[PDB]
Amino acid sequence: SMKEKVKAKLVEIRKFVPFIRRVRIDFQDTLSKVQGHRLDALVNLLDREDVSMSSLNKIEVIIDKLRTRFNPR
Amino acid sequence: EPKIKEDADNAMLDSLLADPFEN
Repeated sequence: SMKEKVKAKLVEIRKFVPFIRRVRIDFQDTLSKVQGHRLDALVNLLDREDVSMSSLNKIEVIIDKLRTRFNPR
Repeated sequence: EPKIKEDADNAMLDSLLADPFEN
């Protein structure tokens, strides 16, 4: 059943992918080069279905952080 | 093998976790 959980957490988190893709571009200049890479790696990650729930929890924290560092509030 | 894949995802995410994105 916790696979039906992972599937549902993933469907929900994907709502933030436009904001991650937008950050990577709108801050292309003031971002590290490897920071651009990982934001890209994270957006790809969210295309797959075989993500573990612990990975999903980290992404949840990663996305809270981005929302707070860029265009906050 | 799923350990190798799970590990690659986690190492990558640990690198975004640790980055404060100091702005």
